[PDB]
Amino acid sequence: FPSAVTIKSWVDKMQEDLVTLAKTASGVNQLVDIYEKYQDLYTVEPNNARQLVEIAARDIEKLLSNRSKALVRLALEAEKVQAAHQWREDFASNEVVYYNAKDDEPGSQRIKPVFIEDANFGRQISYQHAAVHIPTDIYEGSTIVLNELNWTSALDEVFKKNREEDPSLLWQVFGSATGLARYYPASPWVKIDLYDVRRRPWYIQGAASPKDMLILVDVSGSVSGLTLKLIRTSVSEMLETLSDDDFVNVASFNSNAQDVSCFQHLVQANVRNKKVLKDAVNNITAKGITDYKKGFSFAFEQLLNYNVSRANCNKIIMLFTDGGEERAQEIFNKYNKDKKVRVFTFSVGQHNYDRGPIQWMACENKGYYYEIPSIGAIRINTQEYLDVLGRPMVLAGDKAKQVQWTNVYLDALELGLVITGTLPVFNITGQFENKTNLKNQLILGVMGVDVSLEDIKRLTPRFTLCPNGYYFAIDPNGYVLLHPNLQPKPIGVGIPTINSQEPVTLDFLDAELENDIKVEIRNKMIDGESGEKTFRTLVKSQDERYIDKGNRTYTWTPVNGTDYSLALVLPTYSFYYIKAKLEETITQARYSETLKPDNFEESGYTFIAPRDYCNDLKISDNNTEFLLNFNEFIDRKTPNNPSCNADLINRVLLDAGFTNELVQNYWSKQKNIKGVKARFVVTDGGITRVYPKEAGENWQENPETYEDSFYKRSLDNDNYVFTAPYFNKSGPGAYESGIMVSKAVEIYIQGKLLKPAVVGIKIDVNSWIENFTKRNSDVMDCVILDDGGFLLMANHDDYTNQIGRFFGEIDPSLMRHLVNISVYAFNKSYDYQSVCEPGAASKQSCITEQTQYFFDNDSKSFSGVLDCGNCSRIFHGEKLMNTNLIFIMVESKGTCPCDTRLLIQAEQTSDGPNPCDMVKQPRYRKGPDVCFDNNVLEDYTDCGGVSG
Ligand SMILES: *[C@@H]1O[C@H](CO)[C@@H](O[C@@H]2O[C@H](CO)[C@@H](O[C@@H]3O[C@H](CO)[C@@H](O[C@@H]4O[C@H](CO)[C@@H](O)[C@H](O)[C@H]4NC(C)=O)[C@H](O)[C@H]3NC(C)=O)[C@H](O)[C@H]2NC(C)=O)[C@H](O)[C@H]1NC(C)=O
Ligand SMILES: *[C@@H]1O[C@H](CO)[C@@H](O[C@@H]2O[C@H](CO)[C@@H](O[C@@H]3O[C@H](CO)[C@@H](O)[C@H](O)[C@H]3NC(C)=O)[C@H](O)[C@H]2NC(C)=O)[C@H](O)[C@H]1NC(C)=O
Ligand SMILES: *[C@@H]1O[C@H](CO)[C@@H](O[C@@H]2O[C@H](CO)[C@@H](O)[C@H](O)[C@H]2NC(C)=O)[C@H](O)[C@H]1NC(C)=O
Ligand SMILES: *[C@@H]1O[C@H](CO)[C@@H](O[C@@H]2O[C@H](CO)[C@@H](O)[C@H](O)[C@H]2NC(C)=O)[C@H](O)[C@H]1NC(C)=O
Ligand SMILES: *[C@@H]1O[C@H](CO)[C@@H](O[C@@H]2O[C@H](CO)[C@@H](O)[C@H](O)[C@H]2NC(C)=O)[C@H](O)[C@H]1NC(C)=O
Ligand SMILES: *[C@@H]1O[C@H](CO)[C@@H](O)[C@H](O)[C@H]1NC(C)=O
Ligand SMILES: *[C@@H]1O[C@H](CO)[C@@H](O)[C@H](O)[C@H]1NC(C)=O
Ligand SMILES: [Ca+2]
Repeated sequence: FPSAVTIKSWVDKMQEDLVTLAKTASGVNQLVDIYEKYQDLYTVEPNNARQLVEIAARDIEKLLSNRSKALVRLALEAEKVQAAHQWREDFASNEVVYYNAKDDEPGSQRIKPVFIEDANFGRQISYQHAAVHIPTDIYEGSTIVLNELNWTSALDEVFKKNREEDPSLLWQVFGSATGLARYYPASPWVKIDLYDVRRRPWYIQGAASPKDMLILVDVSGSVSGLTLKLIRTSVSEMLETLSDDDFVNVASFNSNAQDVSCFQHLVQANVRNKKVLKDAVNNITAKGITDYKKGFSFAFEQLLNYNVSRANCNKIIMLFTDGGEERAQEIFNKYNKDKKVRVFTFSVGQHNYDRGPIQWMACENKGYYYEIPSIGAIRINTQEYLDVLGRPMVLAGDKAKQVQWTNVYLDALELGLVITGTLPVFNITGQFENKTNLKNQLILGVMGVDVSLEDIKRLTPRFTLCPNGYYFAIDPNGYVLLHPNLQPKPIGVGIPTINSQEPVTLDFLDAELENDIKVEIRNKMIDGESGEKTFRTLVKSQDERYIDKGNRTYTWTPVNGTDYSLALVLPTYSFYYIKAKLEETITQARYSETLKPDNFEESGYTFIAPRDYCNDLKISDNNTEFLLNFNEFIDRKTPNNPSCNADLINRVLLDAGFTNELVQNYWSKQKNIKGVKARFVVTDGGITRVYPKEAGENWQENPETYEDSFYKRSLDNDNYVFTAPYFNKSGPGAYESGIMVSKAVEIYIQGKLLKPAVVGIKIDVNSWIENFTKRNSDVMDCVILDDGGFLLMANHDDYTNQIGRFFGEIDPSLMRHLVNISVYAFNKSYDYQSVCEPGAASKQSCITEQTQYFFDNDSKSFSGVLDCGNCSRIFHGEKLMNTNLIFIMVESKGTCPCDTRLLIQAEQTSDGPNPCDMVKQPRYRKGPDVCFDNNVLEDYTDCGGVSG
């Protein structure tokens, strides 16, 4: 091949022939003057990070404090009404009136509501009464249910007062310990219905304090058969009652005690850790001699570790067995002489073995005894231990009445991602005399109010910041409360197979790329500190195909109301923004005609961003429909805009004149420029003005400019960015659409560098290959590629048919050597909110690894020898300056008859990372500071064996 000097000269002409075309046709240099000729039409305003985070954090406190006041109002009225209730035994004479949610009966009258449609909720609701959900295995009309349906009727007059005071109030619910849930407003319930209010995460978190469960499983020979698969089901059903604040481990014993999994100590019991225990429990076999002394010694020695992260709270042992004659009093007299550990015992299956020793362990230690004779008793009996664990919480008094917020989860009544407040309700009947204390140690139920994530996202406006700026808040666990990467889909825990139940818990470090600085930031935010940090990091693009570096200025502050912490990611070139200032109406009238669809023939195809201009307008998925309503809204409404905020209206209208000016003044001068398929401009305001109206059919970008991959990618780079096309019918037209070449504009007003908009062209392939010719050879092939290894041209004209495909998919030998020569670095990450086709053993959820490639260093010239084996291939690569393109000079593939394994850049389904070694060095976290257990006044004289 020609020497380096010849290649550099040859590629310099290509650089000078491609940059010039994009520089001139698009008009980036001439758009700055437009933004600099009309300075007095706007003004620049600062974006100070410190106030922005603290303003939003204070607003989040108020929103989370309004619902706290609504919770204490409901808990107070529920307590004082239950005391006044007089227990009855007949209801035929006095029929209770209520609306049953699950319907299309003597002893209880039903209601027929109006069910008008309403916003906020996505269903038909009725603000006149509260609906009741009764589980399908709980019989309405019983004395327990009917009595609960009576005294839980004064709650409706408190439900309306909360809604009238806070019109933005979402579901207010009362989860009763009987089993029925009463929620407001009334709506019909959402195959077979298996919903139980007592098993929901918001109910379990308010019914007891965090725990340190440790399951003991009897895997001796006597449990083989039916009673072994009941034990396996019961243990799995018990693990569903553990949140991320609880730490669990599963062990087994048959003349020898050992763990069922790879953990060997208490683990955080998140979604991934619980799936490992569920997989290991299903693979146990029943054989050997039972030995309770060695099984319990192992359990007691695992609850006394204190070397790892724990909950430092309720320490319980759940023993799943059948029966026996051994009491093991010496183990209990040695390990817990002061009874710091509760023991819960379960007798699974139908058998003739002694249960006396089993019931004895549950009475000496302050626990309970449960019986599971069939598969139908598994669900009820595996959630009743929370009644015992709540005894020290009730005796606490008003100290236990602390509002708690759950993890982000999906609402049962489909409403999106929500978090729920929580407040337990105590049975305080006969409190004046304080004499009964027999059933007053249990909670009546749990109060709860839902807060949608859209409500929180409204308190953190994002349109004043650049498209690369965003807010995010995290729990004191690392889980993000709000984040741009968080999606309303369940997370995956492995590879699915075919033969709302779990929270959407996504860590902050698993939402974006993980750095050493970000780990230090995450720990500081968890502790509840304030600070800032400016650093360089590589940020993934919108489409998981590119990675680019930039400067960020993470600023975080704590939220005083709760344990959350809020941070704002503000990059450079975003500390100032253009705020439109207007005092007339002729400019608005003049700019209104620019967006008329009938004028698109001469003004270009104009898009529009579906933002919240005001509540009267309706956001739709059809831009033409929503644009049509927008243009006949500025005029049909008075310019003062009593209900529409002028900040957003002035923003789009002002850019409607700037962008149209470029179209008319310059883009209208030339209508045919070589092989330019389309000229476009995307701005911060929200209008996109692709000039050829016919070419607008090929535009397949998001109408909202903030969610455009090329917009964010071009902002960081101070050069031209080439966007590779898609492949395999992912988009319409490979050569019928062109190659996008973005370019961000930059202006200086008063010494402040700003990036309002970007422009670009869509160069045709046919007009591009002819320039590259100066061809179908069988000796060597020359192509160009992009900061990611995607093909844009070809020499053999066989790779031309696959423009926009990863380079490693067609010539892995050279591609793999490029990584080894340090020109194309890469980093991999896991995507947990992904959907994939199932395997074999209906697209389920799974973890898919992602790989992105990028330039390693700033070196321009690359050359070397590729030794594929008994061959000699020598290449030469050169970087096209002012862009992200590189040109290589390598021989043909046919010279060396070597075909190595293909290199793939796509979402490959995986199952990692391995949690076996993740628990060895877990991420930093901070547990709750409250703890309620081992109360002296606790009765604990009511186990399940004394009665029987
Ligand atoms: C909050 O706590 C209070 C008390 O602290 C609690 O009110 C008490 O409710 C029970 C019912 O569960 C009342 O018991 C009365 O006396 C006996 C005992 O149950 C009942 O007679 C039979 O009992 C058996 C149980 O073994 C039952 O199967 C049978 O159906 C009953 N009836 C028969 C055989 O005909 C009485 O029926 C029952 N009711 C009376 C006498 O009116 C206590 O008297 C209640 N205590 C007080 C002080 O009122 C209340 O339920 C708790 N809150 C909630 C939500 O449960
Ligand atoms: C448990 O079951 C019953 C279902 O409605 C309710 O009992 C009814 O309570 C009403 C209000 O207390 C009574 O109406 C008034 O009662 C007062 C008694 O102090 C008197 O003025 C009159 O009896 C009556 N007033 C009128 C008719 O103008 C009902 O009489 C009474 N029904 C029966 C059969 O006793 C309970 O309210 C209900 N509990 C809850 C919490 O809703
Ligand atoms: C959360 O509360 C803390 C105090 O508990 C607030 O800290 C204040 O910070 C300002 C700015 O330096 C000081 O002038 C105040 O004196 C501080 N408060 C106190 C009580 O000393 C913090 O601002 C609060 N966070 C938000 C977002 O409002
Ligand atoms: C952590 O676990 C170890 C092992 O169970 C505890 O015991 C120590 O073990 C190491 C290694 O043999 C040595 O330091 C001593 O033999 C043991 N005692 C001490 C005081 O270290 C250990 O106590 C646990 N806790 C800590 C903080 O190490
Ligand atoms: C992203 O990729 C970079 C480059 O491939 C990696 O960071 C490099 O890691 C090696 C090994 O520790 C260091 O010798 C280099 O100095 C690093 N490059 C830097 C810091 O620019 C790593 O895979 C990713 N970078 C992260 C996670 O920060
Ligand atoms: C509710 O919260 C808002 C701020 O989000 C606050 O201004 C208001 O006072 C609170 N209370 C009511 C009744 O609106
Ligand atoms: C699409 O499937 C694979 C994936 O890229 C590709 O190799 C194949 O050639 C494509 N098939 C068609 C018909 O385009
Ligand atoms: Ca046995």
